[PDB]
Amino acid sequence: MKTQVAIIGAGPSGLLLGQLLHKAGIDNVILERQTPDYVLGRIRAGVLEQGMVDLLREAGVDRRMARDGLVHEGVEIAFAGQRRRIDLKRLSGGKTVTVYGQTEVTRDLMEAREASGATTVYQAAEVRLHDLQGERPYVTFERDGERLRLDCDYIAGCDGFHGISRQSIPAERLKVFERVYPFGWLGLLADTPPVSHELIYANHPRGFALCSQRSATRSRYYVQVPLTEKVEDWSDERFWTELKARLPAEVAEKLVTGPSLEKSIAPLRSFVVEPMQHGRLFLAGDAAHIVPPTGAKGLNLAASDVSTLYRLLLKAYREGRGELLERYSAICLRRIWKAERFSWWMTSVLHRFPDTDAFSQRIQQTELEYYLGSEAGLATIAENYVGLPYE
Amino acid sequence: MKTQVAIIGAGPSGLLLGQLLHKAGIDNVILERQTPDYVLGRIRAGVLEQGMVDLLREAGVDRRMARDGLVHEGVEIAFAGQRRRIDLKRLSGGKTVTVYGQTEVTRDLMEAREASGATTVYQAAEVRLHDLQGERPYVTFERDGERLRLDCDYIAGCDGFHGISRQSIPAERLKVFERVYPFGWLGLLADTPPVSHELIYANHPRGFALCSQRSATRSRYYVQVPLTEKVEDWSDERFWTELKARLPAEVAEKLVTGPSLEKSIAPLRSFVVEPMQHGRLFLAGDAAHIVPPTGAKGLNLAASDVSTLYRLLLKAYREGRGELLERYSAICLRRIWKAERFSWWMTSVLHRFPDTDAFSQRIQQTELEYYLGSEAGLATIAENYVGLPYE
Ligand SMILES: Cc1cc2nc3c(=O)[nH]c(=O)nc-3n(C[C@H](O)[C@H](O)[C@H](O)COP(=O)(O)OP(=O)(O)OC[C@H]3O[C@@H](n4cnc5c(N)ncnc54)[C@H](O)[C@@H]3O)c2cc1C
Ligand SMILES: Cc1cc2nc3c(=O)[nH]c(=O)nc-3n(C[C@H](O)[C@H](O)[C@H](O)COP(=O)(O)OP(=O)(O)OC[C@H]3O[C@@H](n4cnc5c(N)ncnc54)[C@H](O)[C@@H]3O)c2cc1C
Ligand SMILES: Nc1ccc(C(=O)O)cc1
Ligand SMILES: Nc1ccc(C(=O)O)cc1
Repeated sequence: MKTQVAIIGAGPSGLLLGQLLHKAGIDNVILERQTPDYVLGRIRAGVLEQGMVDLLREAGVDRRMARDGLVHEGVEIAFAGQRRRIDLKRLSGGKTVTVYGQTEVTRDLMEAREASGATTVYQAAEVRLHDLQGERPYVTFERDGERLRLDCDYIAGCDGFHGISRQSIPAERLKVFERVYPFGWLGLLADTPPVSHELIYANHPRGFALCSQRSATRSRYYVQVPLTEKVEDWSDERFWTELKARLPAEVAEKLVTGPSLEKSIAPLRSFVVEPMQHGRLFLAGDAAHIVPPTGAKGLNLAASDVSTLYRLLLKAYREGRGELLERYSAICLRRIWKAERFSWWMTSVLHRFPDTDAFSQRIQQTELEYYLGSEAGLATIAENYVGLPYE
Repeated sequence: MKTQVAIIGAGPSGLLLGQLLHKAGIDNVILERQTPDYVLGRIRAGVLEQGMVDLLREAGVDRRMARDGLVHEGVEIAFAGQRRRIDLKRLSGGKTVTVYGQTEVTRDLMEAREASGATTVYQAAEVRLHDLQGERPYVTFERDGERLRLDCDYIAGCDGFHGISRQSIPAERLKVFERVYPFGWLGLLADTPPVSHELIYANHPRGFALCSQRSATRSRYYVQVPLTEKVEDWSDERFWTELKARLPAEVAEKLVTGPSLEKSIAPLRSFVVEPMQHGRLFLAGDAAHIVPPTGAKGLNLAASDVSTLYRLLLKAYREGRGELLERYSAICLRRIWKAERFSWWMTSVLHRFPDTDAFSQRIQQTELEYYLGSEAGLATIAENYVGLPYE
């Protein structure tokens, strides 16, 4: 077969890039290793920046989001006896964030693609990239037991952290920066009403807790746990008792608990690779960088990479300005690093770290007291949270 | 002898407290271990907050400062190829800082005290504090070979990091928080014109450098050095070559070098003790807390402790409200911790740390890029730098 842009991975990055390209007349083929419902089983993200919201509207897939997504104007941080609200809308100059599940976003894009007629090959096994530096790169995969070859101009690696794309660039060409945190997030999805109309991030002596939601009758909760814990040790009862123990007395008593629909432990990590391209291969989303969940940047960074990649490919295809594609990494890395910094800061001020001396505990508490009590401090949290502008 | 308030230490904290008290009619006696010129030989501080400036005016010793001190409206930070100015005056809401040497401040207070006739015992050896919890505490010291006893109501320990005051409080009553940095500052004082009309803080791959001044024909420079260096290894030539190597090409070429009047290495440290009092003993300045030089808070924090102590003693003496003195530590610790946080942040973003991984280097660079490029970020640096309000 033959196409213009081959896309590896049908997660939100790939589907979003694919929809944008298709709408603009640039033919693309998506290759996914798993099945549609496997992809649709991943819970993940819940908070989206306004830029991603506008990107979905531009990809023409915002009907359901516009109807079901919730617009939040503030977030709360609870620490050592108090609860503080950050009015994002006034502190950021009128910007907000939208709560709409990643499963939903993926679902909406899958429907949109399924309808357009654009090619998508699920269960594409053994994907391999070839001739990344020639004028005609190609991808080979196995459908059942037949290995097919797909010819293209460019390849977008949107295959997540464990994808084949990043592995296909000569190790010597990339420079990796990584930080692994000594803890993970145990999340729990329940069909219960959320405890607040806005999220609650809480720093507690027992560790971090987060009160989120998916809708008015569906909540998503998290608690910081050691990397040595296995989800089978955490019953529903245990989770609720623990969550309650870490929240303000008045919040815990309003909490409506219930059986879990999903429970899992996600480990925290920071990861950036430089550069994000190689020949005719460009990496996007989790294939190029990972941020700890704390700042809600992962999917949002994937969206800005995709936005940049899409717009540079548009110029190359319709305007014949293929030289602009060399600028991909420079543009993306600027936003990536700023987002990585915010995610790291949030992670360090809200979590309980092992083997922390009295001094560093005091500095962690004061960081919160200063940023949450200063007009200039609240503003730095706010603009970063709502999302820094796309360049 | 007998007095109302006995003051241990004739550094700026003690002399300032002493002058304020004297002016208000509260008799005080200062006890200094060294000689007047020993105290006057310490170079130290150069930057003063507006609050300290107003405290000096209130102590009635601001003539020379008002004439010789320099008012700075901005500071510069140079990092990885660039130089950025922080306009403190507009970003802080009209506030500024004054450059007037600590030697000068001390000199002016010594003259003021010498003139008023208030008691000061230099070369008071073997100072010991007694009955800190009774109604009548007393201090004993040796003048020559005679041990005298001084009776008082309260004792202000303004004796610096190595004073006898802090050591006199039962170890079990105090909680210490300390952080020692793996480097020191090698400073050099020269009778040369400063390289800029405003300070330049520089982060360089070889380490930190700082371009300060004392007047238009006197400069003070610093460079970060390992704790293993001895000043005898650092000749004048070597210092200048090193300083030059760490500054922007355009700044280094304007530099007017010259022989040093003073050269010394100060090690960096963070130190706070809780509480700051015990019975009739109250600690102030370096006796209670130490901050790394980077944020220029040391002397400024000593000034706010003294301001609080003075005003609570006024109420106790003239208004008979001695119960208010129990609030000393609570009031002071609030400002202390905020200042400690700022000093720690400045120290970590401007210095080169040993055994730093690629990720943390990248985060350090991005912290600068974000705070120096954001209106909200610049403001957090500015208000903290000019000084947070006295409570
Ligand atoms: C607990 C948690 C909470 C989070 N919270 C938020 C939030 O509130 N907001 C936010 O912005 N971010 C959040 N994130 C992150 C977000 O989930 C990810 O950044 C986002 O999924 C990345 O999308 P992606 O398309 O790059 O990759 P993925 O979702 O990983 O999809 C990549 C696709 O690649 C396919 N693939 C893999 N290998 C191959 C191969 N060899 N060939 C073919 N296909 C292959 C995979 O099967 C997968 O379908 C959170 C993440 C977690 C884990
Ligand atoms: C390199 C450097 C740069 C700095 N830069 C700045 C700046 O720009 N701005 C700023 O705010 N801060 C700065 N600081 C800090 C500032 O110098 C100190 O915080 C300030 O000196 C503390 O004043 P103090 O009165 O509490 O103590 P000190 O200056 O230490 O004086 C204490 C007095 O106690 C006396 N004493 C000690 N033991 C006894 C005893 N047993 N009995 C009697 N007397 C005794 C001592 O001899 C001394 O005279 C800097 C410090 C250094 C070292
Ligand atoms: N920071 C985060 C905020 C919200 C969620 C979520 O709703 O899943 C996850 C992370
Ligand atoms: N942060 C600092 C600023 C200035 C000086 C000084 O002038 O000595 C010292 C420290």
